[PDB]
Amino acid sequence: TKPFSLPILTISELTNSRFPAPIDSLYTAQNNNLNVQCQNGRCTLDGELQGTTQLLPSGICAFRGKLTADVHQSHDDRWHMQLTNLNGTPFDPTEDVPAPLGTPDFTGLLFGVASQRNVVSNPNTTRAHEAVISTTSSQFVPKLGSINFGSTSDDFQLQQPTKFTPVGIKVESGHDFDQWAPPRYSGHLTLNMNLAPPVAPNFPGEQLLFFRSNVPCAGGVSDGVIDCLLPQEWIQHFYQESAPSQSDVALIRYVNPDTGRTLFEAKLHRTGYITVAHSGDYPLVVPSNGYFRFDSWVNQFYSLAPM
Amino acid sequence: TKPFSLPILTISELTNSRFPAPIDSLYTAQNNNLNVQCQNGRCTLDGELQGTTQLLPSGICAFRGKLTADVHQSHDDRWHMQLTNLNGTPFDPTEDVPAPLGTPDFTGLLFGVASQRNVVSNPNTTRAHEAVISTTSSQFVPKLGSINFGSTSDDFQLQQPTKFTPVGIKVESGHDFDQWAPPRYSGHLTLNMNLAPPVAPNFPGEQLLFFRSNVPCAGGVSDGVIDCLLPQEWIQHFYQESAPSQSDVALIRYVNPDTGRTLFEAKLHRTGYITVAHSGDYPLVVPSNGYFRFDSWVNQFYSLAPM
Repeated sequence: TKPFSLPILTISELTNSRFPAPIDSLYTAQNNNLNVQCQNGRCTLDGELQGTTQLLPSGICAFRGKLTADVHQSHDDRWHMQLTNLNGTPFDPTEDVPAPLGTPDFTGLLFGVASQRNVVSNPNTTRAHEAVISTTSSQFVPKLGSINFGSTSDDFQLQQPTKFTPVGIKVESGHDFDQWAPPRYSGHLTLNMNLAPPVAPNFPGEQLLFFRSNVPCAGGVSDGVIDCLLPQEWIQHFYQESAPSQSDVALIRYVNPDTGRTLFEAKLHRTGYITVAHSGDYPLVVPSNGYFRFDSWVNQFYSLAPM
Repeated sequence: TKPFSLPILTISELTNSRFPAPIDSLYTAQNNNLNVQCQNGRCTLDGELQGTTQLLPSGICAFRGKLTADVHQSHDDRWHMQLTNLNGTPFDPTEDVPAPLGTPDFTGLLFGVASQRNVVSNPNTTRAHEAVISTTSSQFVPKLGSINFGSTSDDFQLQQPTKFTPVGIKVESGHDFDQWAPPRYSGHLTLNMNLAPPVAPNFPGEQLLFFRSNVPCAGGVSDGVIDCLLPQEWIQHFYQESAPSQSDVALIRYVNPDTGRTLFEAKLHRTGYITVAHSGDYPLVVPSNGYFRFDSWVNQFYSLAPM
């Protein structure tokens, strides 16, 4: 009986589930048989988080732990960060997850700030400085329990609680940003495990619909595009509600509450993604006040009205 | 009829409503007749946001707009940032709010990153660098439509879309951090307006209960303490549910779901804060898996069990 629903939230009240940023727009992409397999922002309609997904917006692309080595002699990313879980519990590499929850799920340079606060030696002395994590580095091995970051500052200490706060991406020669290629969580030559599955439209005339953000970039030419399948707020709502999925597809309608009219319809799939009936790359023209509403559960024969 | 409720979330699944950070602990403070009047993280139990409160964790202590001047000759905080609303709409200083929503509500130095992405001239060229905003500066006038930040980098452009992403605080001589003193949103010699009201316990033997975070600090001795009255997730839940407040106080119980037992009880007040029966400063001893549950609406005679 318990009815499925979506939270009532406009575009400007939504957060990207793959990076801590407001959603800027909705976007549908032409089918180019690309492997869409992000690991953050993955959740079933009945509230089961998948991949590296966790509930905190503050946790997305963040790390926690401490520095155990300064390896400038052998690597440019000199600071070796031994990880814990974001809540501070010890990281268990035997957990059936691809990596610690919150780990970034794209290929490129993650720009942010690394900060420390000492606990015994010199209690409450602090520092923080810009830092860059390459998700493509040989030392990006979060599934093994560690990542490295580089920094222009020298002012970091070993064996002190450390946090990485993400801010944006960075583009430079030899480090192209690819939002659709997950990193190798256990390093080079090792395959990823426990991945949330690829998603694809498998109905004639349909395309994925994404919630798009343009995130900050610390130099380089980039539009900063990071597309997620579901807003973080939807994920948080599904986790709370745990409403049973009565079929594999929920029909949702985008509504303008002021005029009361439905602007278009879409399929929200049980495994946590959306398709629309459209052909071509297209940034959606929709009102500021509009939002999706659950309409009904539908079967495998249902065809969408063209959007 | 519609029942009031709280979201089911453990401490480590909660976000501070006054700074983008996980909640670290629960804390009750001795009554010292301090004016507790934060402006972020303010919401009634039936879902009415107050003060500068808005729904996005990404919006808390963030700014958006563009730089219109470089005033290094007259001020150390050289970069003059003309503000918009966080969603990009123009800031209306006649709105009945104390400042643009998301504006910080404490006295001290806010450390983060300022970033830019060009839109016409040199489309999609980008930069980002550490920046510091003094909420006590003569140029901190967010209610008038602008704030200034300082930066060690010189690499900023005028008339380009700019964002400030908060990361932490900074402590230095002559800039002590006071989480309980709101800034002067319209500058020196002007009083604040449209403030969410002060909160205080006004029942014998009661104290406020806070959700405490220790946020990053970019140098200085600081515990980084920022206490909020309600988690952001609770605020987001109340906004969605809009459950009527049947009296001025909801009795809530902190429960350990695994053992099934209630650990202590507290009063959750209609205007969005919590009291407990306790005497003294005290960091609460509670299980990792525990969370508050709504019990019942109570009247003005109800006395809490000692916590």
